[PDB]
Amino acid sequence: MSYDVVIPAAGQRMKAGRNKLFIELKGDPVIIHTLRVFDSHRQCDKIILVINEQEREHFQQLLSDYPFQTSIELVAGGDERQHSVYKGLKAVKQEKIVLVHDGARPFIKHEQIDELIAEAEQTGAAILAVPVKDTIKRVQDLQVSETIERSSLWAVQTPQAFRLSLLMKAHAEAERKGFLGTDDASLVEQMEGGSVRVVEGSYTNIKLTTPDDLTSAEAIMES
Amino acid sequence: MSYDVVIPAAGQRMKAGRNKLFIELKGDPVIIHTLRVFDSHRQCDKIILVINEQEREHFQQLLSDYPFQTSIELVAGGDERQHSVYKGLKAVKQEKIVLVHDGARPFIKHEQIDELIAEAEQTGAAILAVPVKDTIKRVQDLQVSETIERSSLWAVQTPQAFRLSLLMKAHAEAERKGFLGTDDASLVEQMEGGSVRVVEGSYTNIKLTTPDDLTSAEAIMES
Repeated sequence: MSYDVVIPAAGQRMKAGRNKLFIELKGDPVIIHTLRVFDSHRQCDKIILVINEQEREHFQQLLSDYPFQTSIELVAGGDERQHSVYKGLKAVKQEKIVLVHDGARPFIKHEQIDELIAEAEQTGAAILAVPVKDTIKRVQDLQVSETIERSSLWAVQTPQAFRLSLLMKAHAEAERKGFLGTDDASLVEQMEGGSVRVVEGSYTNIKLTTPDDLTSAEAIMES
Repeated sequence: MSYDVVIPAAGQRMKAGRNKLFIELKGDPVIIHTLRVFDSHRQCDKIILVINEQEREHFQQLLSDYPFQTSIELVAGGDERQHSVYKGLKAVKQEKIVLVHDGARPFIKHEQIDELIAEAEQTGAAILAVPVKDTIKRVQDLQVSETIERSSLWAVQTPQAFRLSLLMKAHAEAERKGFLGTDDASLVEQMEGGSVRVVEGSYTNIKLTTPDDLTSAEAIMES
C-alpha cells in the first residue's frame, strides 16, 4: 500500500546554509528534485526530512519557496546518519512500510519504488542495487592486498524499504549494543535470522556530491 | 621513458563489423577517441590492437579513414581477453614498459598515464583505480549473503602498466597452469612475491558499453 519516506539531511558535514542538498541543479536545489519524485508518487503519504536544528530556518524558507501537496516534516537529527534515520523513523505514526532515501539521489523512478514496496511488504526488507561492473580490490597504503571475487557483488543504492516494526527493531537492537552500521539494510542483517532482498535498479540512480556528478546529472535530465 | 600499449578488441562478443568499439561518439567510433589519446602522447611508441581475424578488414578500413602518426598494428587475438592480451604482448619488440588498456575507455588523461609509467618503472606493476563510494554486498538469488567491508576498497580502471618482462612472466605462469585472471594485475598478484601498486585516477575515466554510457560520455566531452 502506502509509505513514509525518511531522508537524512544532517550531512552524514557543512556549516549552516551550506548543505550539499542546496546545490542547484538547473536552478533548483538537488533536494527539491528529489522531493518532487515522492510528492508526485501516489503511495507516498509523508516525507520526513531529518535535519540539523541550525538549518531549520533554511529548510523552512526553501520549502515555502517550493510548495508541495504531500506533507513534509522537519525532524531534528543527531550527529551520525544512523542516529538521524532512527529519530526520523520515530516520527512515523503507525505501522506501515517505510523507505529510507538519500536526498542526493534525485533520479529514482516510481517503478523502482513500487517494486521495492512490494518486496518489503512481502518479505520485510528490500534495497535497490545494481551489479558491480568493475574489478574491486582491497588496497593497503596504495598496495593491492587482494582482488575481491566479483561474480555476485552488487553496488547498493537507496531507497531501502522495510516494515517499520522491523527497521525500528533493527535500530533499537543496534543502538542497545553500540553497533554502527553503514546502511539501513546492514542493521537488519545484523539481527538473528535477519534477511534482506535485492531489487535491481538502474545505473542512472546516481548520488550527486561532487561537480562532475552535476555534469552527469544535467545530461540525465536533458535525456 | 616510453611504452607500447596493447588494446584487446576481440569482444572480451559480436558478429563481424558490429564490435562495440565501432559505436559512434559525436560521429567517430569510440576506439578512435581512445586511439587519439595515445597518438597525441609523446611517450607512446606503438599501439597494438588485438582483433578477431574476421574483423581485420573492418579495422583496416577504419584506420585508413583516420590516419595517425603513431604506428598501429593489428594482431590477431584468441577467444578470451587474457589470451588476446598475451598475443598482443608477444608483439612488443624489446624490453620496455607496456600498458594494457580498454578500447572503450576514451577519457584517460596523459597525466594519469605519466604517473602510471613512473610506478611501473619504479616497482614493476601499476593500475589506475578510484575509491569505491557505494556499499557493496554479495548476493545469492537476490538475497543478501553479506556486506563487504568498504574502508579500503577500490574500483579498478585501465590502463595497467608493467615492465614487459614481468607481465610476460605473469602471463606465461598463468597459462602453464591454466589460471584465468580477471585483469592483468591479478596475474601478477598470483605470482610468488608478486606486488601491484595503485595510482588514484578520476571518476571521468569511464568505460562505454551501454547507451546510457554514451549520454554520460557526451556530457564529459562537452564539459
